[PDB]
Amino acid sequence: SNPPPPETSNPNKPKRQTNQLQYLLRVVLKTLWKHQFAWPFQQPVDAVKLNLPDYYKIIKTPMDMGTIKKRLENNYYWNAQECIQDFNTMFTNCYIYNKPGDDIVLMAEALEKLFLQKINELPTEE
Ligand SMILES: CN1C[C@H](CCn2c3c(c4ccccc42)C(=O)NCC3)CC1=O
Repeated sequence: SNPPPPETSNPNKPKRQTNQLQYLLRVVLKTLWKHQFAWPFQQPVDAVKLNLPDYYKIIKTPMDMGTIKKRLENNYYWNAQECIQDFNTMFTNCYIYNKPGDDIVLMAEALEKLFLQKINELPTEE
């Protein structure tokens, strides 16, 4: 079976709307989401349908862009570093779980290149 997804709603978690978080949605998430290699990353890994019974034995902090998109749209975060960490966890999980050089790793690398480019120009806090 699959685990429950990561949390995307929590009324007692303090949160904010900030210009850096707005950039993470409007620039970072949107750029990666529209990419031709986004599809395997647009929702939690479904280890049942994809026949990956060891996935959640190895990956203990799952993360995906569907979860990030919900967190950004629902104003889940306090700061941009929490969201940047989610993206980095997503990429790292893929490199940890998969065999080097597999298609999925090349896909992650292409998305990560764009991510790094956009994060390099994260705007100053207003
Ligand atoms: C973020 N995700 C979603 C992947 C699911 C299974 N899946 C695998 C590959 C792949 C390529 C395209 C689409 C799905 C693919 C692949 O190239 N090698 C084996 C596992 C595993 C992973 O970490």
